[PDB]
Amino acid sequence: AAKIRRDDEVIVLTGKDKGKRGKVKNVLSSGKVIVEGINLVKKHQKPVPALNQPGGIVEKEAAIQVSNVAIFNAATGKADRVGFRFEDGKKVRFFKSNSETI
Amino acid sequence: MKRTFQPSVLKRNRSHGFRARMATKNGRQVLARRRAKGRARLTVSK
Amino acid sequence: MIREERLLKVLRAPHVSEKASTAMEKSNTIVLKVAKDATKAEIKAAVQKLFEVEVEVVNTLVVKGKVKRHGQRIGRRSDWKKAYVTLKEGQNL
Amino acid sequence: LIEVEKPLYGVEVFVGETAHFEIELSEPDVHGQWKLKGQPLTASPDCEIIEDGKKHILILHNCQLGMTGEVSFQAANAKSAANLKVKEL
Amino acid sequence: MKAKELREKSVEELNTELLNLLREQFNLRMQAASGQLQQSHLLKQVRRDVARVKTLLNEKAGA
RNA sequence: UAAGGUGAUAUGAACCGUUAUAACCGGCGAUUUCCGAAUGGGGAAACCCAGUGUGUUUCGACACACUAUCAUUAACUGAAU
RNA sequence: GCUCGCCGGAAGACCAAGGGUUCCUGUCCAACGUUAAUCGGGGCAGGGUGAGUCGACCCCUAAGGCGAGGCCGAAAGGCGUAGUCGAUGGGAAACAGGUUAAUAUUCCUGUACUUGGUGUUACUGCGAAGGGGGGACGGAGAAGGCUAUGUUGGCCGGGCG
RNA sequence: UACGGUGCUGAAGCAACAAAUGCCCUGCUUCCAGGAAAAGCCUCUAAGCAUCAGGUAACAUCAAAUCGUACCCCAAACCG
Ligand SMILES: [Mg+2]
Ligand SMILES: [Mg+2]
Ligand SMILES: [Mg+2]
Ligand SMILES: [Mg+2]
Ligand SMILES: [Mg+2]
Ligand SMILES: [Mg+2]
Ligand SMILES: [Mg+2]
Ligand SMILES: [Mg+2]
Ligand SMILES: [Mg+2]
Ligand SMILES: [Mg+2]
Ligand SMILES: [Mg+2]
Ligand SMILES: [Mg+2]
Ligand SMILES: [Mg+2]
Ligand SMILES: [Mg+2]
Ligand SMILES: [Mg+2]
Ligand SMILES: [Mg+2]
Ligand SMILES: [Mg+2]
Repeated sequence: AAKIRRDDEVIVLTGKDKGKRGKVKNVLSSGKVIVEGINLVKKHQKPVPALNQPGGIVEKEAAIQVSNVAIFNAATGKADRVGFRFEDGKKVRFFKSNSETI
Repeated sequence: MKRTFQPSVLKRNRSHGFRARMATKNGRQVLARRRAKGRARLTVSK
Repeated sequence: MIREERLLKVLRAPHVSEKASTAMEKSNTIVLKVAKDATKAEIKAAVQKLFEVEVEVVNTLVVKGKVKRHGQRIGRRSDWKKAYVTLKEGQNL
Repeated sequence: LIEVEKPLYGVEVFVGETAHFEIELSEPDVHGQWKLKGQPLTASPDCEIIEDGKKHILILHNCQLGMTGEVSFQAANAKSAANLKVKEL
Repeated sequence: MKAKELREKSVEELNTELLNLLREQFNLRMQAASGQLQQSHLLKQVRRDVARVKTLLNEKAGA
C-alpha cells in the first residue's frame, strides 16, 4: 500500500520548507503529493472576464516528492516512518518508534 | 513526350494487387517477406 | 414488423448545419447523420417510429472524410451518411 | 410568466474567435443577464451583449480557457443552458 | 448492478434491455448531439449497462 | 489488492470511489464487425451476389445459420453391361 | 469600373482516364508562390456530392484468365474438360424549365415513362439449363429526303443621334 | 441592394431562302481482303401441370435496394 496518503497531516524533511508541516491536499500517481502551505510558486495567469478572474500573479502549491515528506507523529512531535501491521484482518499503518497505530 | 508511368488502377491491381500476389507460390512469399519485414502496406491496394 | 426495434438505432444525429440544412427545412424535409449501413427504407422506419412523423421519401449520400494535418504522417476522418428526409405534410419536427 | 421558445447552443472557439448565443422569449420589454458556468460578469471590453428585448443575442470575443462551462441565460421565468468550451491554439 | 439481476428472468431483462436503448441510449445521443446533454457520463454507463444486461441473459440462457 | 481512480500525446468536461461490485493485478469465462488458409459462388483483399433453413399480436423484404475442396469410413444410390 | 490588347476547331464548353477535397464561404500571410501580396490550387475552421430512369453493381459474352475431376511432371508445378470469371462490345426506362455561395436529367414546378409483386375484372394451354428466330455486324461510293444551324423580310420593344 | 449582386414585371415569339461531315442509312449501289460472341427479346414445344398453377389485357396499387455523383481534365489539379 501507500504510506503517505490523502487526508494526512505531515512534516517536511527536505528543502526550502524543510521542517514545515502541512496537510496533504492530493497525491499524484507520479509519486508526488500536493501539500497545503508548503511549496508555493507564483504562477502568472492572464485575467479572464468570462471566468471573472482578476488575473496577475497567483500563489499555489507545487507537487513535492512523496519521499521528501514524512507523516507528523504529534505524540513525539517529530517526523516518523510508517509500517503496516495487521489488526483484525485490517492492514493498518502504524508509526514506527512507539509502534502506535495511526 | 509520353513518359513511362501511364497510371491505370485496373492494371495496377491486376498486376500487383493482393489477390494477384496471392495467386502464386512466389507471390505469397512476396507477402511473407513483407510481413516479416513488418511492412505497413503489404501491396498498395484499395 | 420488418426491421427489429433494436436496430432502430440508425438515427445518429440531426445535421442541423448550414442554411443547406435549415433553408431546406423551410421547404419540407430534415437532414441527419445516419448509421452507415442504413437502408433508406430502414431509416424511414426509424423516423416513423421515433420522431413520430410521416415521411414521403428518403435520399442518401455518403460524405467522405477529409484527410489533414500532421508533419510526415497523416490523419484522416471517418466517412458518414447524410439524410435529407422530406416529411409528408402536417410538418412538425 | 414566459418561456424560452429557442434555447442556447453549445459552441467552440479558439481563444480570440467569437462565440454566439441566441434565445427567443415570448414577451418583449425585459432585460435578462448571461453568465458562464454561473458567474454574472459585466459586459465590458471582452463582453459584447446586444439585446433588443423581444430578442436576446450574445457575442463573446477572444474567450479564455476559463469560459470552459455552460452559458445559462436568466430572464423573468425563462432559463436556458448551452455548452461552451475554450480550446487553446 | 450485477447480481442485482443475476436472477431477473430472461424475458424480464429484454425489457430493461430495450429500456436502456428504447429510452436512455437513443434519447441521450439525440439530446447530446443537439448540444443539450450537460452530463456526458450518462453515455458511458447505459452503454456499459447494456453490456451487463447482455452478459447475463447470454450466460443465463444457453451458456 | 485497494485510497484514490475514468490508457498515452493531453489539459479540460462530466464523473467514480475511500472498508470493500472505485481503479489496478492474476485465474477462468463472455462478446469477438469485415478481409485474410477464407471454406456458399464470385472478386480489382477489407467488396458483389446467392440456395436452403429458420425469424416477425405491422409474419412482405431484409437479418441470422448452414452449403469449398481433398482424404478415410459408413449409409443410401447406381452407367456402358 | 472605363479603355486597350490576345485566343475563338480555343487559349471556349462537357466528360473519360488519372488525381482525390484541389470545389464553396469565412479567416490568416510565417513557410509554399522564382517579386510584393490585402491575392491563391498555400495554413486553420466550417460547409458542400440528394437519382426506379445517368453510371457502377447487375444479366450477356470477346481476347484472355482461373479451373472439381482429369492428362503430365524429381518436388515446386504444367496443360486442360465441365464450368467459372473477364468490356474495350449487347442488355428496361425523363424531358423542358427553376433554384444553392457551393449538387442537380438526382432537389423544386410542369409533363412523362420502364420493369416486376400483389389485387380486382375480363380472356386463355401454361411450361425449360432445350429447338428455331432475332440481336448480328466489312470497305468504298452515290445522291435524294431532312434536322441542327444560318441569312433576310415580317412581327415586337426601344432609338431620332 | 452591404454596390458582389438581389428581387419584381414582362412585348413579339411568324414566314421565306440557304444548309451540314448530323439523321433517314445496321439503308441503297458496288467491290474483295468476305466482314465478333452471348444474353435480353419473339416463338416452339419435352419432362411436367390441367377446376389449379400459370398465360394475355384493363384499371388500381406497391417495389426499384446498394455504391458513384464536389472540383481539375490538352491542364498550375493527370504523366513529365
Ligand atoms: Mg446517392
Ligand atoms: Mg467468400
Ligand atoms: Mg472462394
Ligand atoms: Mg488540401
Ligand atoms: Mg477555392
Ligand atoms: Mg514572399
Ligand atoms: Mg485551399
Ligand atoms: Mg459471363
Ligand atoms: Mg487438381
Ligand atoms: Mg488452364
Ligand atoms: Mg463497358
Ligand atoms: Mg458544377
Ligand atoms: Mg392481376
Ligand atoms: Mg440460337
Ligand atoms: Mg428548319
Ligand atoms: Mg447630328
Ligand atoms: Mg459535376
